[PDB]
Amino acid sequence: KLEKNVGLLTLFMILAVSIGGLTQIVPLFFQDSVNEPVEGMKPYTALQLEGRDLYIREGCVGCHSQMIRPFRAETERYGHYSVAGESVYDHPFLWGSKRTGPDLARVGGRYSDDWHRAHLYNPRNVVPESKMPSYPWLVENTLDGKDTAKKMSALRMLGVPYTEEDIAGARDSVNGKTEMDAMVAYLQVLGTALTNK
Amino acid sequence: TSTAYSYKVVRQFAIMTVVWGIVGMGLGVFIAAQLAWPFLNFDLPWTSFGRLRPLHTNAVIFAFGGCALFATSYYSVQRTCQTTLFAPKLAAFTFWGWQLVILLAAISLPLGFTSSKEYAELEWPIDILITIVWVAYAVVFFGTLAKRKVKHIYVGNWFFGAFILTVAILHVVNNLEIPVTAMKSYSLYAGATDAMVQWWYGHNAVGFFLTAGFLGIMYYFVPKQAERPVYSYRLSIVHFWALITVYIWAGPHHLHYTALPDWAQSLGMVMSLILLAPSWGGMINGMMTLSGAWHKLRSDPILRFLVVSLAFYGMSTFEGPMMAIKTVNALSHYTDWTIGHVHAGALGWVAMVSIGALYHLVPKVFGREQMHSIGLINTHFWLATIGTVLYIASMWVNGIAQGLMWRAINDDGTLTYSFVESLEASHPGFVVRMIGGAIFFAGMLVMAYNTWRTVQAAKPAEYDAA
Amino acid sequence: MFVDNVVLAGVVTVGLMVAFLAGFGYFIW
Amino acid sequence: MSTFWSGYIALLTLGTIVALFWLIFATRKGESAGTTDQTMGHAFDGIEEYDNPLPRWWFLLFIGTLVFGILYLVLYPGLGNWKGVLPGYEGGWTQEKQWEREVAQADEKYGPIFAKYAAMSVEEVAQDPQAVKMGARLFANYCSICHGSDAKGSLGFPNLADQDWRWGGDAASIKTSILNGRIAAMPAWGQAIGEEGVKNVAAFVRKDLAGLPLPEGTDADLSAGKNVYAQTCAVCHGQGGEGMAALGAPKLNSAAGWIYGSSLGQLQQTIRHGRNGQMPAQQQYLGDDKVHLLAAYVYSLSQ
Ligand code: HEC
Ligand code: HEC
Ligand code: HEC
Ligand code: HEM
Ligand code: HEM
Ligand SMILES: [Ca+2]
Ligand SMILES: [Ca+2]
Ligand SMILES: [Cu+2]
Repeated sequence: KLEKNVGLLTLFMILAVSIGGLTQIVPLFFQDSVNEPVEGMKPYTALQLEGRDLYIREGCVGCHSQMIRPFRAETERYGHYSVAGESVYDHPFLWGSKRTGPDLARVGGRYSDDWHRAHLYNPRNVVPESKMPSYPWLVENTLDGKDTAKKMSALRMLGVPYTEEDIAGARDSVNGKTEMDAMVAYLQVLGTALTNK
Repeated sequence: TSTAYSYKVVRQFAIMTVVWGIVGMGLGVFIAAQLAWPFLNFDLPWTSFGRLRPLHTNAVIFAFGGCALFATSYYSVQRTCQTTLFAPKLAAFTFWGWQLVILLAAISLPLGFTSSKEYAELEWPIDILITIVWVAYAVVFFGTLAKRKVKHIYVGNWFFGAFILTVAILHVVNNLEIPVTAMKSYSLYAGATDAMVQWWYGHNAVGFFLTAGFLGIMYYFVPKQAERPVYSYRLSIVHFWALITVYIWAGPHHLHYTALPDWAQSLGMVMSLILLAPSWGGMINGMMTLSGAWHKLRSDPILRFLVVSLAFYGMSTFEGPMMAIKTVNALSHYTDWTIGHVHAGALGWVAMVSIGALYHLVPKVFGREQMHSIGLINTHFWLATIGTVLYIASMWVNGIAQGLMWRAINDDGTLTYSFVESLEASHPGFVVRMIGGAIFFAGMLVMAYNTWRTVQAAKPAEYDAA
Repeated sequence: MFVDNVVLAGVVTVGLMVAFLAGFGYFIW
Repeated sequence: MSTFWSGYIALLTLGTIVALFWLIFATRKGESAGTTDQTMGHAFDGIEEYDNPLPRWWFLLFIGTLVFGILYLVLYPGLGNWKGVLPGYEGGWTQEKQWEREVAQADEKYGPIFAKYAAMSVEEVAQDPQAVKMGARLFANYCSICHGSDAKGSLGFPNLADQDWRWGGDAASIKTSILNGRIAAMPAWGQAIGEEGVKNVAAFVRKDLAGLPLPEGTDADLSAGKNVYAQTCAVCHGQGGEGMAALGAPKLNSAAGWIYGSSLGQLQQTIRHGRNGQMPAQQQYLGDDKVHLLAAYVYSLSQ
């Protein structure tokens, strides 16, 4: 019966519920294709890394995917379909689940820094029918680069091959730059790794 | 002595369930309005959509749904096995603890501290707090089971119990993260692996937090309100174990045609499709229970809530498997359709069933024979139903429109529509959804008023003893 | 409108949801 | 995937399916096969449970789903490293493989149209309406966001519909602009020229070159402005402000084609701190064919 047995029910629950996790997550740890970086690719630069964390804090993922599906129309619209190797150093991954705005997996060098600045400052100003929020504070805020060193150390600990050269003076790579500078820096590297390898 | 049920914690969690319901769904309406009229972002970092969205998410799932789950489980388990809650103070801890969690979310998320992982957005210290509170909750519940009176354990508690354990595992695994500073951590995982851990967690979140746990709710309140016996106990077994095991696999249906390997994607689709059966075993067991007593539906609006709740549950546990088919997801993914599915389940199943459950239990727990006004339970029912349907409809329209327009190719192979054209196409949808959600929210206000009126009546309210 | 395999799959899925809901809905009357 | 992992995945997936079948049947043994209405004797609170049979249809559905799942797995990748046996994809089926077919099929279908156009001169392509419409379709997807949906631009971004061209408006120039991109360089004169110097050339360019009136009471030395212009500006913009397409220096004898505004103040800012407009290269994103059609389209716009 095992209806009357609290520990037996508990045990078979924890057992039954585990199989899918063990069978789907675990083998991925050891699969090469999803752990191999694109050959050309480097880790995010201090400024790019800082800007990615800005992208994270602002909730960008919430309207913007970074994952191009292997369909002809998505290929035509955005570029080469995303590859596992592109997101190998992404702690945490920022594939989307919604596209309120377009996919950003390859905003690459599709736009000028100047455009990105104007548009982030006021999307409606450049794209009148945008539903994107204005992000002007990015201009008013300055990175001090205090924690960049720590961040990169942590990511290296997590596998990202940051050099000692990278961590040393990751601060002065960032200090004095504006948050907008960092966001733009991040956006301009997206998907570039693949198309110049 | 002490052979009087501990109704204190249930009382607190009930009231707070209505409160966070209001706050969360309010947030929902607001960000919907932001999607319609971006000026409502107010050029402020803490009120912009990107930051408020996960607040809506967490408030509505973990605060609203969460508190619903606490109140319901603490009431239900106690009666369904006939003893006072194990370690009642520890239950009180789980209350104030959970409240502290929600408040920490409310402060931290608009402040910008987010993991960026969906339904796991709170940073590591809050994840530690959550883990602690949850462990305590587990101890209270499974303890209450362990000191029951009857030999058998009601299936409602199979679902509750399961939900508790697997949510704990889920939460701990998916929030493994190196702390960098006070409110900033990096995920243990990256890329495809992180995606898979994320949606194993993500789906099994609605799978056990919003499905299993609420199936527990259904299994107590549907038979208790209808005063009919539960149909098909065998089904309870099958549908429970099959659901509990198959649902975990459903992770990859989120990551269809992504960088996630094909094999995993497929495993997810196949098992998502298998999942159709158990899921429906739930609504069958719920509805066929009402057979004969359907005349009560015109009589009792609480029962209305529970039943219609099951309707939407089945509908979304059908829609889900369908959208878990790669070719369908090929269109659905990234579109408002996902959101439509979401709120079909969210408003129509979770919200409805927890509403009904509260309308049932709140009088009881407040030493009172019934709600203040049954009429307002009916008007609530209609507001909430109309709202849900409007929401669903607008999101199907928008979603199909989007998928279609995005992939629309001309006779010469070129893309038919700019993304901005699709965006513009979606605005009517955004507004209709804003109104539907608004209406549902209004219903929640009606509930708040009603509940309040009944809450007024007795300061000593310890009725029920058995 | 533009019609593809995928668009058709989506449309009949939504239609099936309308059918399931309609059937259930009138089934409750 | 190492074989060990492939095996591990398959064995667990199959074991779970087998287990599922075992479960449905084992649950099914003493089946009334009828609504029955019996109840079991233990009460939870109010609630009691009928010992009822699984609905035959629900049973059927469940089984059918598992069968479909086995069929899918056999047809498609999923268990381990097992490759799909599905017909028509050699060596099995993968999303990437599927993608290659859709593109290849598309290339076979549409390739001639592109090919047909490629032989034709850019000026020839503009003549064909069919081509223009195709080009426009391309324009909206890739070019609209900067240059406007009407191709008439905005502040910072050229109006491609008008008759004013910064880098030249011949086919070859336009195509070059799109293909290789363009970066302009107005240097900054603030420090070099002095603030008063800035005010003066600004006034001169606005009034004397561009034929725009000056704001009431703005005593700028227009003579100074003129001299400054001749000394420095005329080198790139030409004297009299014809402008030089070679440098992408726009004409200054008409505000019509100006992308940074025409107000005295805006002119002052342009002059004081310079400008560096960028037209991103499309050679990489769109390729020669698309770019060719787009050059045709933009060319067509102005006639
Ligand atoms: C949802 C409420 C929005 C949030 C939050 C963000 N974006 Fe967005 N973005 C949105 C829309 C509706 C559009 C299309 C119209 C437009 O403004 O272009 C966009 C577009 C972008 C683009 C241009 C992408 C392209 O055309 O290829 C970029 C580079 C982009 N968005 C950046 C961005 C960042 C850094 C933001 C997070 C703070 C972000 N967006 C948030 C709607 C939404
Ligand atoms: C925004 C991020 C850019 C995109 C995308 C496109 N264009 Fe553009 N273009 C842009 C600027 C800022 C300028 C001015 C450059 C300068 O001198 O400051 C331009 C210019 C052109 C020109 C030349 C116009 C002239 O007067 O000679 C052409 C022919 C051109 N642009 C057309 C074009 C097309 C077909 C592209 C879409 C893929 C397109 N542009 C995109 C801004 C940007
Ligand atoms: C040398 C080449 C330089 C010099 C010495 C000057 N200019 Fe001019 N200018 C130049 C380019 C390549 C461009 C295009 C800039 C861009 O599109 O990003 C310009 C543009 C201007 C404008 C703006 C026209 C518009 O609004 O679109 C003005 C007002 C301007 N330039 C005037 C100007 C004057 C007064 C200066 C002489 C000291 C002058 N320029 C010098 C190229 C160059
Ligand atoms: C058998 C049951 C179910 C299955 C197989 C299923 C499947 C799916 C699928 C295929 C998606 C689309 C994912 C994407 O394309 O991005 C999705 C999204 C979602 N569904 Fe369900 N669904 C089921 C039941 C439910 C129920 C009852 C709810 C009630 C709340 C629910 C809540 C959600 C949520 C919150 C998302 C969004 C996840 C995200 O943000 O990407 N699901 N589900
Ligand atoms: C009552 C009125 C509600 C309104 C108006 C509303 C509105 C919204 C809006 C506008 C979004 C973002 C849509 C987008 O990005 O396209 C959203 C997301 C979401 N809402 Fe609500 N909501 C409401 C209630 C609820 C409830 C009760 C739940 C209960 C679980 C819920 C769960 C969610 C979830 C899980 C998401 C994320 C979907 C995803 O990530 O794909 N909502 N809601
Ligand atoms: Ca989502
Ligand atoms: Ca978390
Ligand atoms: Cu899911």
